[PDB]
Amino acid sequence: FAIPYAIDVLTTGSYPRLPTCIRDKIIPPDPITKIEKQATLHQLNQILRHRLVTTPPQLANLTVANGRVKFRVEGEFEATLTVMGDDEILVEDKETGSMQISFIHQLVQSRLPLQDMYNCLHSFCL
Amino acid sequence: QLQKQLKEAEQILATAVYQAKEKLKSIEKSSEEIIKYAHRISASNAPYPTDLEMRSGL
Amino acid sequence: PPPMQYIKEYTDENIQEGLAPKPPPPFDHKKELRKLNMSILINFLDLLDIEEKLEDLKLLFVHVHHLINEYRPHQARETLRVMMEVQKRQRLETAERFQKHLERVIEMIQNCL
Amino acid sequence: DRLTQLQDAVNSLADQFCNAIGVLQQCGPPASFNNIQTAINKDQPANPTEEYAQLFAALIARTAKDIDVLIDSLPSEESTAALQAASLYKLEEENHEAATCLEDVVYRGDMLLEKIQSALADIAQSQLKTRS
Amino acid sequence: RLRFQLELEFVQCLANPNYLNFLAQRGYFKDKAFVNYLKYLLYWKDPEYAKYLKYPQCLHMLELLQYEHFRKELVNAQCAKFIDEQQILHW
Repeated sequence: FAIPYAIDVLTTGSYPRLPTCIRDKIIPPDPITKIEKQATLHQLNQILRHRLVTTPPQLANLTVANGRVKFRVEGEFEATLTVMGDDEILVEDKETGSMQISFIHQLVQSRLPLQDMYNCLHSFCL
Repeated sequence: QLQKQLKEAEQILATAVYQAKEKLKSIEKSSEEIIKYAHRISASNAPYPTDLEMRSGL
Repeated sequence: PPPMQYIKEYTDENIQEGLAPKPPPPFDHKKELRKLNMSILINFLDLLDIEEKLEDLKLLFVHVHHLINEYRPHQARETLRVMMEVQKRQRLETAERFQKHLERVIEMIQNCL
Repeated sequence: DRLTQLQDAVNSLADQFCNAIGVLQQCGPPASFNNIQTAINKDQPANPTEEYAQLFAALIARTAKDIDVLIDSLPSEESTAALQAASLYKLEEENHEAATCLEDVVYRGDMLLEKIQSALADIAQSQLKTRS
Repeated sequence: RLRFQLELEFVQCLANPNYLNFLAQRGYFKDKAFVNYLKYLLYWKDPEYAKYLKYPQCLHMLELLQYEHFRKELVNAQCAKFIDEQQILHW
């Protein structure tokens, strides 16, 4: 018997299609929600605290902003040395005043160990 | 260890089973109706190359 | 093959004003089996002794399909007794797994570990 | 469950039926009643004809045992769904009872999720007093 | 009554990817009435109306082409053949 199909009409669905998991995703994309983004941010941020607890005198002060951690170190060149890391593997977004900063931005990701960047970033500014 | 087992405790429980409730129970109830529904279009499986269409489109 | 001619009945314009009305809708087996298969074999022993017979194989074997499919639902219906009983097992397994932890947590509550 | 394999066995024997008539026809024991080996006709000794014929007969017995054993192994010997429906309703109600216990189990873990977490908050307050 | 009989057949036809692919080429899907004709065809997924349906691929393709993205990729012949082979391999 074709029992699963008889169930499908009851649920207004179909059995044969769910087994293939590649085609069903090729056609449609997925949208996101702002509230879901905040909820995902908060739950992720809880893991950020747990990892950072295990883990830099100046960096001791940090700000967990909307969708990003944030660290600030005073610097020069019309900008402070600022890094925002979100995931150990972290993903870093750095704010400054441009191509050289991108080179520095690339280097930090390449190094990405936490104290090493703390020292490498400190050394360059000095 | 207390914090380790709380995350484990939450994952153990199947949360939001209301979806499975209204889905599985609805399928069950009637179990005597689904059997009768499937007894009359049985052998439903083998393409329909336009042989049945032309009898209808005409 | 043109798709369909009635474009003016379910057009968006009507659906905005209101969806159009929905269309009106348009034991014994074993005893039989235990004797026909034997009789089917008789024809094989008769066809050699004697065309019609080769056409008579299906003519006599057709009795099988008129009867096997009568109880075949019961195999599905009996199969129905097998997964819907597992539905309790699905929920019981979660309860049993939590039961091991309900006592462990209480033991954890009372003990240092 | 088991009847699914019965149909496969039934169809398997059906395929073997046409194979039997495809072997014992152009072949056969070369009898000497008409000394056919002397002239135009072909040759096929009785050794392969007997073995192929005997095997075909054996396959009938193999399926016959499978045919009889499988029909005797059909659970729930009934011809009415009313008896099944009453029995199929009984443990569906039990599943509802199991679902009722699931609600408690879901709540108990949530209660344990807060019963233990309460101390974590309580002790956290203790960790926030001396350092403050 | 006659259009309802045709509607039942169309759903059966709606189970064949090649048929929809031909419809896509002629641009029938550009009409908003067709998209509105489709949502009306959702009624056939219920048990009562589906009792006269013998085949399950109609239900999906109806649901699959509800997405505007699918309609735009069915014009290309490649995706039509990919889906057609999917059904054959599945059987």
